[PDB]
Amino acid sequence: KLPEAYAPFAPIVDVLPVIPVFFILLAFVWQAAVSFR
Amino acid sequence: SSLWARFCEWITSTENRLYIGWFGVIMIPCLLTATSVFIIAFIAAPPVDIDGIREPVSGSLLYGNNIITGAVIPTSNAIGLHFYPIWEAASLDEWLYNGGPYQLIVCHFLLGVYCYMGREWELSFRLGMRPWIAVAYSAPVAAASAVFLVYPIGQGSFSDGMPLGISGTFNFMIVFQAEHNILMHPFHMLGVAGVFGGSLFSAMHGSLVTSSLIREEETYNIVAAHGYFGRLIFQYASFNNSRSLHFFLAAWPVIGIWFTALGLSTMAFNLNGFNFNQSVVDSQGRVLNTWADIINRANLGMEVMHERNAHNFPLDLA
Amino acid sequence: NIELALTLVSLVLVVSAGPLVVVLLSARGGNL
Amino acid sequence: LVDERMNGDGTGRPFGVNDPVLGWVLLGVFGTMWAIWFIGQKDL
Amino acid sequence: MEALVYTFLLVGTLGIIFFSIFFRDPPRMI
Amino acid sequence: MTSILQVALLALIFVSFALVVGVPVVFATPNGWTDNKGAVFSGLSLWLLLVFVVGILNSFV
Amino acid sequence: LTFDEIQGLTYLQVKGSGIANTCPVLESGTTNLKELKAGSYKLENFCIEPTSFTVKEESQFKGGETEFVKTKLMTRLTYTLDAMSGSFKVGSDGSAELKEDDGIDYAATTVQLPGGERVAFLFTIKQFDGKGTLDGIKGDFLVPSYRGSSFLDPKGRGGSTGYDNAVALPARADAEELLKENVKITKALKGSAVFSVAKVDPVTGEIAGVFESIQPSDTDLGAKPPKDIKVTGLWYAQLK
Amino acid sequence: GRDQETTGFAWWSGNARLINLSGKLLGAHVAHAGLIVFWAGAMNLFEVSHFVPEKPMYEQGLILLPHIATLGYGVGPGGEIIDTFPYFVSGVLHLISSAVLGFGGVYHSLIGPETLEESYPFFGYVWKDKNKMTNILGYHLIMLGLGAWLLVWKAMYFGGVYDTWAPGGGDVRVITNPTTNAAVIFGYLVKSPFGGDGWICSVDNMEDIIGGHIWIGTLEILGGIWHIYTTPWPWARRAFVWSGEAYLSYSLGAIGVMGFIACCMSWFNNTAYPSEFYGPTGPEASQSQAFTFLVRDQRLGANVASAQGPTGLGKYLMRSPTGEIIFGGETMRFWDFRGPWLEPLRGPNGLDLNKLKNDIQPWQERRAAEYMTHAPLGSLNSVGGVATEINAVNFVSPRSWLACSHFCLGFFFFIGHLWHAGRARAAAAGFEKGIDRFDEPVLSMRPLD
Amino acid sequence: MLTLKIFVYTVVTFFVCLFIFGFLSNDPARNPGK
Amino acid sequence: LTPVDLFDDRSVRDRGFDLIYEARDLDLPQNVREGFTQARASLDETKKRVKESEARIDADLDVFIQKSYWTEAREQLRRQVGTLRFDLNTLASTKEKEAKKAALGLRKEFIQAVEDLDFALREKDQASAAKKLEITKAKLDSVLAAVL
Ligand code: CLA
Ligand code: CLA
Ligand SMILES: CC1=C(/C=C/C(C)=C/C=C/C(C)=C/C=C/C=C(C)/C=C/C=C(C)/C=C/C2=C(C)CCCC2(C)C)C(C)(C)CCC1
Ligand SMILES: CC1=C(/C=C/C(C)=C/C=C/C(C)=C/C=C/C=C(C)/C=C/C=C(C)/C=C/C2=C(C)CCCC2(C)C)C(C)(C)CCC1
Ligand SMILES: CC1=C(/C=C/C(C)=C/C=C/C(C)=C/C=C/C=C(C)/C=C/C=C(C)/C=C/C2=C(C)CCCC2(C)C)C(C)(C)CCC1
Ligand SMILES: [Cl-]
Ligand SMILES: [Cl-]
Repeated sequence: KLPEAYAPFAPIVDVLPVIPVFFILLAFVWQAAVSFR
Repeated sequence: SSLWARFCEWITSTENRLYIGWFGVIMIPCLLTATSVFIIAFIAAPPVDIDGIREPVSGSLLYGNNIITGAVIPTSNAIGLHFYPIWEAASLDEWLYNGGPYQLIVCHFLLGVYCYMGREWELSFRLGMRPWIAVAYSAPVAAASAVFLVYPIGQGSFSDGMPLGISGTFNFMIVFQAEHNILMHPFHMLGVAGVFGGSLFSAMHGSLVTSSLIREEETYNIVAAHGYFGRLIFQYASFNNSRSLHFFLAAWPVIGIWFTALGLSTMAFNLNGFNFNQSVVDSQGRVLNTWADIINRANLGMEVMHERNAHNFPLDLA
Repeated sequence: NIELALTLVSLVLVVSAGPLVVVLLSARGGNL
Repeated sequence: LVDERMNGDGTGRPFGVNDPVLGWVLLGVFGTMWAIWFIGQKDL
Repeated sequence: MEALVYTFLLVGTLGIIFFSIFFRDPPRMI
Repeated sequence: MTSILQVALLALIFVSFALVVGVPVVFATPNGWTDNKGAVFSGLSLWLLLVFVVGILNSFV
Repeated sequence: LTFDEIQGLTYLQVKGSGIANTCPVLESGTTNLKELKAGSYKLENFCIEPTSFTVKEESQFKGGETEFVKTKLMTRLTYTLDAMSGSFKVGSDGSAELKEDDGIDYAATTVQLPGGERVAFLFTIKQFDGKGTLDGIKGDFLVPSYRGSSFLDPKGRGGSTGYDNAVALPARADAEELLKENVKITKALKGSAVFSVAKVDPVTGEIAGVFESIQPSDTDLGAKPPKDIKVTGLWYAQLK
Repeated sequence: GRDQETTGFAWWSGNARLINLSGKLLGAHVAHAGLIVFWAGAMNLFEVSHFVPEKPMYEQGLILLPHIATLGYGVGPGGEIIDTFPYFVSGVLHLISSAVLGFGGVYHSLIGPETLEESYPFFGYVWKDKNKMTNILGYHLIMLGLGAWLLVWKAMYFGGVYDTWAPGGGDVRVITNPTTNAAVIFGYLVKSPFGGDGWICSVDNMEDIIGGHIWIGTLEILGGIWHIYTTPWPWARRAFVWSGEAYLSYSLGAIGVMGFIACCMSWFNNTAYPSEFYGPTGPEASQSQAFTFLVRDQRLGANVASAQGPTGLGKYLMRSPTGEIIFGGETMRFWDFRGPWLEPLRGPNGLDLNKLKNDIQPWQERRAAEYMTHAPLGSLNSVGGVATEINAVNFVSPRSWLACSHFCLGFFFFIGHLWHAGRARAAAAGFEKGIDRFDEPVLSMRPLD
Repeated sequence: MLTLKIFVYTVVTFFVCLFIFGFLSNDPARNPGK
Repeated sequence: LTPVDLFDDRSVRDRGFDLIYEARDLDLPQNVREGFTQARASLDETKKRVKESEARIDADLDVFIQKSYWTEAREQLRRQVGTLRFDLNTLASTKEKEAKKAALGLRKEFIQAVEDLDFALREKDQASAAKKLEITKAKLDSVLAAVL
């Protein structure tokens, strides 16, 4: 488990690992706003 | 002119009835070697102890067997993944008894199919064609590699490799599901979709073009010229581009076969398909059986039977 | 369930960050 | 023992060379081929 | 002699493939 | 103290999220970086400073 | 390779060499056997390396006498009995008793005789009770069934575990096929072995010599008649 | 940004519009590095948070922590995890580092110049400029050499890597005599990939591992200096395609092979991948089962030495085709397996039934029993079990995950090599787009048949 | 059977050499046109 | 038709017959399954095992080195001596402050010696192994004096 001081921050660390997969999705979103020039 | 240069030309010569190439230089001999041994083995090869239990399974048309039953017995389990060159065998008879031909054929065959892929690109570059025909041929080659190399390696024996025969292929498929539940593997599902879909697309594309060119004109130029597009059931514009349609005609089947091949490779590392046995439970805990459980019942039967005398311990970790 | 609740709160804020940047940039005629 | 075998299987011999001849032939064949390639088309 | 019959069939099929590649009708058409 | 490190870590998280959205905006904003780069530097300096504080707090916690 | 020489080599150095399928050689010691003190000694590290496997076979002529014929081993090595412990004694006279107790006393071996016929046999001296002189210690040994009762045939019919009937042909499930179905006889047979001490190393308490044994071949659980297999080779043991 | 009308590449090939944009290309690569470092840090902290000291790491589906544990961090005698804070430090460091790389990439992708050659000549580079390309390779070659030497330093200094084969028990050991003999270091390279030889996967001693990294470290640094002060020779220029896609295809092909090798390493090697943290290997699990029953039956009163099986090839023990005494059963295929728990009972000739009869230590049993249960066999839904098993155990060997994932990665990257390489060669020729419709080569070729 | 090994080893080397040296023979110039 | 023969093997459980089953009980903590907790709990049992390892290191091993039985000597190390490191650690843990620290220091100096001797066996150097073994014996005796 995370140190006691960093324990209250467990929920955040549970969401961090999935952040990278969102970046590729954001790319397609940007192209959508760009209208896929 | 330097003779080596002269030779290099003849090798890259396009005037050859069958384009030879630097890849062919290695492909031709390897495949010729595998074909010769395969023909002699499928006809006169003596029995082989595939299970390494001193129980030799008969093979070749001479030793009984038949076109359907006949097959090239995989190498003995005793050898495992060890290299078994003819010269390593004390006598050619031992090489046949241990199941050496199978290893030799597979080795001289896989190299050939890989070189066949390279030869495809070689001619495409020589003719001035795009270089992705081989990528499509990579899908079948990948599948063959998994059944004749990746899986044998993952399991830890060439005996696990698919036998070079009709009945042997069926045996390999059955035991595989009994131990990996390939049917419940999402990748195998993609592969089945690829072949089932590929057949559907092939039948439709063939029918559309045939009905059109029924008469050099574009595959559908005729129907397009009439303008009576069947958008009634073909209400779409994604494949209006012939290049777009043909691309899909290649992507769908190839990508599917790639997944099924990778699926087989993953299962070769003991990554079996979804296991939902006893997943549905009632309030008090009684197990409510499902179709999955019924499939498991069959898998158990194949498991308890496969290698009747080749298991001295309960768990089949191997 | 407080941990799970604040976990979902974090997921919402983080996931909304990327679209937030785009929407804002698009709104102010940014270089997107 | 009852029979004679190379006894090379399982041994990690470089390029499966269990006899000096094997090693010499491999280098010799490559050297001749290199000479032909270099003479036919100089490398550098 | 069933094996002899089987070998004949296999050999015959291969022979057809042979002529189908080297003794095939010249592809005058594209 | 645990509270000091936790509070400081929370502050770093807030500053981080601000930069996560603010930096890309300023960078892609027409003439929004040449005039706001200094403000970005101020925010970036605070973020790195908070990182150091959290680390020091860890040793004293 | 003497026992100590083998001990010096690591498993990896021995792995792939094949020396593991070879009994240690008593290079030291004396050819004389008189020095061998009279008494009972633990037959530890008893190894039997078969030099040759001959199978008795009628001469070419239909009535040709059945003589042992040369054969070619099909099973890569894996035929040297080793790590066998037993009881060996010697009297003031030539009286010598060699009794095998446990260890790798058995070793399945499939050899091909001239004519492409593979004859499988379980090379073994289980329960050997030799009681001849220091040389020619004649004795008899057990020859357990090559296959166990559990062993199932291709048809699935077997001894303790098996169909016992030709399930394939329902109408002919039970008939003259009885010899092959519901038989699966696993009764053990007997074989004769003779051992002779070529040399004795009194200082190291190690003995080595030649062995000769004729044992029945596999009977396919009674499906086929057994065939005499004459196995001759060298034996090494440490009397400690 | 950019549009297809000005690049000829559609949105699905947008990153291909950055080939000649050195500045933007820098941002893209730098940013991607941020993503990699991010996951390394994020997942590590996630594992640390989801870690429990009552279970082995392999049972907890942890993949990153085993790596740090092998480096000899927060581990103790027997592989027991003493503390996890070192692992937390690694996650925090990587996570914060990823921020720096992320900012650099974003900057070099937005504010940064699309090209650098015009402003920063050193960074400025043009595909085909072999001299510059070789120099760039040199810089990175030196970097990798330094990284390998950092590992070598950790082995002989700043503590030591965990040695599963450590004398008197497995624990971290400071390598003091790393193998530098070229014959031993390069022997693995010329070893057959078949069974027994196991090519480089056979490495079982940390001394060779550290010594091998010493060799690769030096060669890479020297090679970098060479490529930094040398330009491709005529033979090379006449036998290679000089283009960005061609250079990428070369890397794709190489990294693809490396992926396959890594898969085999994780599935077969137990030294570089301690079974204590990564769990038992396929062969290890099989041998463990044979040992478990052999011990149990022997205690019940069975002579495993003279125990003929149904086939008659020995129920518990038998002889390898080579001659070495090996465990009986289908595990005969894994007779070449070597584990720190089985070596003590082995000897010059295969196993030593003497040790098997007496001297079998309790740990040798407990370890085998645990490995047998935690075999690599598993399902996609993580239902631990050989197969045809009920949904009761939730475990999939980390080795299985790494082996399957990296194999698939290697396969795709090899396909990428074929795609990029072929396109690069076609591009150079000029027929990448298609046939001229006026200079069709076939029309000028012999009518063949 | 070493003679068989020596022969195979030579045969293999020869074909492999042809492939390597063959591609070294300015293969990229085999393009139909440019 | 014969009744299945029955044998009184209740003594097997006494001779660690449930070791495998206990190690395979996932419900038990990993330390319990490995037996680490049990040993740490049984001080006398741990101390005994330590003395057994001492005998193997002292009144043994030298034999193989004399006859160049490297395989056996290297296997002599580990095996029963395999737990020695864990054993010495828990005994030192019994100590406190400086006592524990000093004991751990002796444990480390000994562990280093056993590795030096093992490397000598790896290089099959009898002379180095002989002298190295003597050094290892002294180191162990020092650690034993502190841990015991
Ligand atoms: C590793 C993933 C990755 C990366 C690093 C890049 C990087 C890049 N792409 Mg790209 N792209 C990707 C994936 C990726 N792409 C995918 C999957 C697709 C297919 C949909 C595309 C399709 C695509 C096209 C069609 C184009 C690019 C272009 C570009 C370049 C400039 C982008 C632009 O012009 O406007 C920038 C975009 C934005 C400003 C919108 C938001 C992007 C920001 C920078 C992301 C930051 C997120 C993060 C939370 C910020 C952290 C801040 C920090 C303080 C924490 C740039 C170097 C353009 C180009 O240069 O062509 C020559 C272009 O035309 N891409
Ligand atoms: C570091 C490796 C690498 C790099 C730098 C590139 C770079 C490039 N590739 Mg490429 N490729 C690679 C690996 C790589 N590739 C591999 C391994 C394969 C085999 C699958 C391919 C197959 C491939 C094809 C078929 C094509 C390219 C193309 C391109 C160019 C267009 C970029 C683009 O699509 O714009 C923007 C980025 C995108 C549109 C990507 C969209 C995001 C993808 C589709 C989602 C995939 C998510 C994935 C499932 C997550 C799991 C990944 C992994 C764990 C399995 C570009 C320069 C195109 C080209 O024309 O070449 C010049 C093209 O046709 N590549
Ligand atoms: C680490 C950390 C940080 C940071 C974080 C982050 C990084 C955030 C952001 C994140 C992100 C980055 C987000 C984003 C995501 C994405 C999204 C949200 C999208 C989605 C989309 C969809 C779902 C759809 C799509 C589509 C379209 C629209 C187009 C076409 C294609 C498709 C169909 C696909 C913080 C501050 C917390 C602090 C602490 C630490
Ligand atoms: C260019 C572009 C792109 C993108 C790119 C990218 C990918 C970017 C990224 C970048 C990045 C890469 C970012 C990141 C960030 C992160 C961060 C910033 C972090 C932070 C951290 C913190 C704040 C802290 C935390 C903590 C610790 C460590 C301790 C414990 C607790 C906690 C966890 C809380 C795209 C695709 C759209 C396309 C278009 C263009
Ligand atoms: C660390 C360590 C170590 C070491 C390792 C090593 C030493 C590695 C290296 C490896 C290597 C050594 C790599 C390299 C690679 C390279 C290659 C493999 C080559 C390739 C080539 C190419 C790719 C080319 C081709 C071609 C031809 C020739 C013809 C024309 C065309 C072209 C040019 C394309 C050891 C073992 C102790 C283990 C432990 C750890
Ligand atoms: Cl079967
Ligand atoms: Cl088994």
